[PDB]
Amino acid sequence: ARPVTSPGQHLLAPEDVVSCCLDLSVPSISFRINGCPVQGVFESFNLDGLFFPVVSFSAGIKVRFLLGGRHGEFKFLPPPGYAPCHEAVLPRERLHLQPIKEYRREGPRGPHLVGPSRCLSHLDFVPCPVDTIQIVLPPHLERIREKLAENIHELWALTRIEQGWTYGPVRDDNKRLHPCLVNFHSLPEPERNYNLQMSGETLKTLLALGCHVGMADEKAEDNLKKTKLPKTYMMSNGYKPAPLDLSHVRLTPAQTTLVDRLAENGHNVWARDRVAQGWSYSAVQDIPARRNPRLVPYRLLDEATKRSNRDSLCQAVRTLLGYGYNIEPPDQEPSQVDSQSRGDRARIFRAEKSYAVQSGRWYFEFEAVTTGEMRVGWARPELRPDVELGADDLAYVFNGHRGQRWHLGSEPFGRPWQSGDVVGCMIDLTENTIIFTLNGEVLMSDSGSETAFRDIEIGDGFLPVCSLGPGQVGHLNLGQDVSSLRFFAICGLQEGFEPFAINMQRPVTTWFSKSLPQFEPVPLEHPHYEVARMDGTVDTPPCLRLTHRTWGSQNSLVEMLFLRLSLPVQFHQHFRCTDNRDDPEIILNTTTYYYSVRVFAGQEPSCVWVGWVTPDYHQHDMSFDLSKVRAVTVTMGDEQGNVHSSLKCSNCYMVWGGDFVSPGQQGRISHTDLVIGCLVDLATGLMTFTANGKESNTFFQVEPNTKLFPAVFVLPTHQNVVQFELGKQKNIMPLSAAMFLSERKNPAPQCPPRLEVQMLMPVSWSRMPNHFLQVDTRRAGERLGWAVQCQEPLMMMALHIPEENR
Amino acid sequence: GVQVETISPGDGRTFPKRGQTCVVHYTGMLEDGKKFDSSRDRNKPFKFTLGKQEVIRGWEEGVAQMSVGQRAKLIISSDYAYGATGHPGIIPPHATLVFDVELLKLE
Amino acid sequence: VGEIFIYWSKSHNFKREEQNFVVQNEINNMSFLTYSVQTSLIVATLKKMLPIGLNMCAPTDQDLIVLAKARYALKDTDEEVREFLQNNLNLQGKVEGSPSLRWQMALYRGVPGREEDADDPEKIVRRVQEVSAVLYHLDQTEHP
Amino acid sequence: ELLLQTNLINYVTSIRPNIFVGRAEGSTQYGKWYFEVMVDEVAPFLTA
Ligand SMILES: Nc1ncnc2c1ncn2[C@@H]1O[C@H](COP(=O)(O)OP(=O)(O)OP(=O)(O)O)[C@@H](O)[C@H]1O
Repeated sequence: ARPVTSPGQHLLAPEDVVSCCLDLSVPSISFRINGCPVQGVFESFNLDGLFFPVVSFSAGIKVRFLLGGRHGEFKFLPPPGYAPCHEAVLPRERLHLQPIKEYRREGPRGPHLVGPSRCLSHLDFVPCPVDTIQIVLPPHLERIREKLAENIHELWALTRIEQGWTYGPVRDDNKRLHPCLVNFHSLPEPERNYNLQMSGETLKTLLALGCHVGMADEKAEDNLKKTKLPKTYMMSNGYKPAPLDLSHVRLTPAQTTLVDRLAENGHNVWARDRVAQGWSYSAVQDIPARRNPRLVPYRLLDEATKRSNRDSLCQAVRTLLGYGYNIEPPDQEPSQVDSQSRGDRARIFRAEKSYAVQSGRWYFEFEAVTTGEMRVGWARPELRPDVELGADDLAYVFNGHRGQRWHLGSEPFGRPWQSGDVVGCMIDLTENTIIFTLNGEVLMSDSGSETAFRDIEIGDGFLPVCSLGPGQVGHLNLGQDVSSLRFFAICGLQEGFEPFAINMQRPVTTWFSKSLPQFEPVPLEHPHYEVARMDGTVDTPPCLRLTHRTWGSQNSLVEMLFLRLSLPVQFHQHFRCTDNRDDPEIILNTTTYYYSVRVFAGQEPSCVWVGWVTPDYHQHDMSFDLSKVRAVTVTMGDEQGNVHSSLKCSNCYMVWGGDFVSPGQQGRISHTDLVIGCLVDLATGLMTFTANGKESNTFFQVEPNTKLFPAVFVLPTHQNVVQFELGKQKNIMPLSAAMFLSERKNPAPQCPPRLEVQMLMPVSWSRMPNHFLQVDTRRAGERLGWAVQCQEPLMMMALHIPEENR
Repeated sequence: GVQVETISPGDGRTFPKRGQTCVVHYTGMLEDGKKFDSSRDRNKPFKFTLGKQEVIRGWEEGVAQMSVGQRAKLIISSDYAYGATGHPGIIPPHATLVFDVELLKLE
Repeated sequence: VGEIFIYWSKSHNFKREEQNFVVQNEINNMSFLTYSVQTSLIVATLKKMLPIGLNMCAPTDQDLIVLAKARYALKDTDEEVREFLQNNLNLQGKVEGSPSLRWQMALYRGVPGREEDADDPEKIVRRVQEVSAVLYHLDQTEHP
Repeated sequence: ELLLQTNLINYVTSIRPNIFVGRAEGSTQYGKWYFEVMVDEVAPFLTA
């Protein structure tokens, strides 16, 4: 929190109006309080995602979003050139208020568990049409391209008569009269050439698709008759649309799918041209401002416009078929999104381990609100959050979506559910079996057995578990209210199965797999990575060396690895104002501390990154590079001007090894280790780096009281990857002196047991709160805007880990 | 050096005077951001008479500056606060203290 | 169906004929369900219908079903077991005694008409007799 | 710093309108946006 000066400063109180302005070009974020400027801005922040307005709060408030237009009347005029936010709402969806990444919601029968939500990216708004410019039309295609283009104009004019349009000198929707409707030659030739070229583009894009079209029968062109057009269909100018008619023409299913792609490419190409001109999207059309509702990539475009465009392309495809030219649909080109990992994406909800059952006959239910990918079943207490349910041996689950049973792999079983279907899960530990029922009917394997799994080893017990894929919803009923169970009576009651939570006094606590990367100690049994604590000889300081166990072998895992040291170094509260043997007075007085990293020969310095990370680093990025690092500048100044200060905040302070690799050595594998030393001055707040003794140009400045963890981000390329060297330079203290108070004045390097290497882990278990804040969101009115309210207090006892500031 | 910064406005007219009991809620934090004391946790306003030298000097000046109904942040330097000795067990030696003090009433 | 299954269990010849018939006809019992005792239609039909019969009795009747199965192990005739249960009335399970019976009785009462059912002791005793006999013979069959 | 610390804290939640804006080369979206929030009621200390 950084104080900001504004007239009549005070914590947000009733009747306060806060105006937020975002300029993506600078980029900058600015605020106004009751119309008065707030003397401070955010700038230079990252732009790698989509931005949305947000308000965060605790219990005891009522606020109102004002988004302009009919969704809230602004109390103060927006600054020049700033669009009201209500315009930003996408064509498909209507404006409303949402929570952010909720893993559950309420519902009439109970709480619904929710899987991850698929969210757009800033790139999704960039139209990416396939380029047909390189393509040259076939000679035969040249003959049809022209006449087809004229017929397409005739089709559009004919559609316009249905639109009710009449020829107009100036086109007005209110006027009902259009100048754009004219005989191809009557139409301005630069406008007509645009129609002709566009029809040519459609043949060219068919070529891009790769469909092969050679004109087949001349008689086919003779067979088609242009539909006769009435004077009423004719314009006030009297130009009459003369589209050819082809009732006989029919479209193959592969051809119909082709018509969708062509329309998409056509919408995508039209959007690119408009953007090049300078147009932009807007929910409300503004021609003078070059703002259009249509100007959004095809996929985002609304379904009605999709079908209109598809109808135009379908008619044009049918006209091409009607001439007689045969177009062969191109073979389907494989493409897999592979955007995410299955296990890290799907969220797993399980009961708390203390509820594990080691005996008896137990029952519970899971209703699939959506038909999508979910898994439901029984899991062992030591289940892992990273792994997909059932891929390992710790979970026995059922994935109805495809109709499979999962344990140590997938096997067909049962039938898929539909929306609203209830899966009843039973476990019998007396007989060591697991059973699944769908809507009260036992699910049977192809072999005909009524047990999904048999010969279950009780081991440490079992817990209810469910996994939800992105955009999925499921209602889990552990059966505390036995009357609430739907099919328990139909199946499971007489057989002697007991609802999992039958005699519990409070609802069963649950844990979900939270996909927030966190640093954890490197496991001693990790198959790929090993860390060896090396003692410090006379010539060498203490070290922590990382090696790749499985390098050079099939099944080896190679991916970005983020490592830090378990303890931080904390900068002083107040910053200072403005032989080869260390001198005693200097070494005792110095506030500078040093640690180095040795990249072994054969490991790519271009793949190594070295530096520091603040406690709040949670990025697990396989494509990491220094450009991804979060950063933002907070600038404070006086209202008249004269910026007082500008502070750069980031969570990662590192230098790339490519900077130190010499240009000649680049592209060649060196045989010499690369040593990068990191120096921090706790009193000054200054951070510097050296490479092989030489000083790097990179330097950083941090605010007082900051905590920094030594960190290395590396993509392994050799059996020996990197080594943390905890030593000292002349007249510079070792890291242990900063880390531990008892050693504050001891200059001998050392690595106590507490100091260890931790690796970033994508997912971890987290406990779902038993109660949730009750937030009411509505639309107060067209003038009032949208209303958010939360009145009931809610508190928890928080346990704080001081070193990790978590 | 005690520095006072308004968080919420007060009347601006009523100021504590010597011998007059001040009633407050306060939440105390060390400079680095750890909370050590809070009257709201106890759920009972803290009462003290100005001039009795019973609260610490930073409080004396800060509350003297504040006005009835005002909420403010007081940043109190070490030598105004307990100082070198500190408060054993609670406050470390040479610690600046940040207080969120609201002056409910004067009596 | 229960009486037919009891006849199956009692008569060794009937099992001989069902096995011979299934083998000779080569008919697949699994096809009907979707050679072996489980595949045997005689047993499969009773297994399918058994929940219907158990639905007849009440949770308190379970205590008596246990003793009825014990008598059937003792080989007492059907009427003999009926009279044993007749004289052993107070052995009915007690709702207050165990928590599980509490929620089982909750369900039993919630379903309509079951409270009206079992009002007369004679129907109770006959119902427990029938279910107990069926369960006992199921036990003998499932046993090697 | 050595012992785990405990305290009571308020639960906090966030709310957004489904409005998304970004910048990408060739993007169709507009650059500058504006919105407002009016505070009707606030309880400075509903809890500790
Ligand atoms: N996005 C588009 N893709 C393909 N053809 C288009 C597109 N927009 C318009 N056309 C066609 O281009 C010709 C000229 O456009 P139109 O007559 O609709 O003019 P306008 O109403 O002034 O502009 P617009 O409708 O494009 O905003 C007409 O045949 C129209 O069907």
